[PDB]
Amino acid sequence: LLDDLFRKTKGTPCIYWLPLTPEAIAE
Amino acid sequence: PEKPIDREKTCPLLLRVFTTNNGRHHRMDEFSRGNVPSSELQIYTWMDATLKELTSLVKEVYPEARKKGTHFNFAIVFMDLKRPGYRVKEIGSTMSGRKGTDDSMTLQSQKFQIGDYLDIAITPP
Amino acid sequence: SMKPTKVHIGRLTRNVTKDHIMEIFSTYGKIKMIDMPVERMHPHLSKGYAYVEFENPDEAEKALKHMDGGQIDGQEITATAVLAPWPR
Repeated sequence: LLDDLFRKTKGTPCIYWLPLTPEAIAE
Repeated sequence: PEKPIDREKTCPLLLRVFTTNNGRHHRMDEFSRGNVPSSELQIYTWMDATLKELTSLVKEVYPEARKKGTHFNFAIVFMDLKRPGYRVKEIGSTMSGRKGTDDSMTLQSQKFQIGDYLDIAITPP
Repeated sequence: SMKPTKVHIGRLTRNVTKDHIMEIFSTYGKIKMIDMPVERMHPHLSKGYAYVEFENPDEAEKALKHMDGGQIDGQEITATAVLAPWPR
């Protein structure tokens, strides 16, 4: 589920990240 | 004043956890210059994680720690720029099969900063 | 009048590496330079920010668009345009 929701780096130690939603950018 | 955390919208933080089985925390010299002790356990969690929640993740990794009576002593290991080095601060404890007054203590309540290590000294019953 | 290509990224956790920044922001364009200063007295640690310079202003705009207020290692980050020569 985490990998469906959030982006994960290949670089280690692995961390998750997430850009603004398309929604959020426009709004 | 705290923000409620939606774990589907807020991405988790990487928590690097170190454990012992003898009731004593790791020495600070094991963390110098970015070194870390053996047996690092990597958890992905959130700032509102409680000691009880973290204890169950640890039991998931070490089933022997499930035995009723097992004591978990939690400490944060953190770089303090004021002294030139890492320091350790004990924050609370839990016990398998008992409800204690630290069960619900959260990381953020302890001013945990992401990247700080968690050190857990575990005492078998 | 020309638009900027360099961006400051703020509020990076102590877990975030220079390679993480390269990997994440390359999503938005070709990176021409990165500067992620380290703690003088503890070089294994960053100061919690980075500058990223892209090849063209459209890319920098895109990065700012998607990541100012975005999240890295469980923490909300800032992204802002920067007009200054590299530090001396």
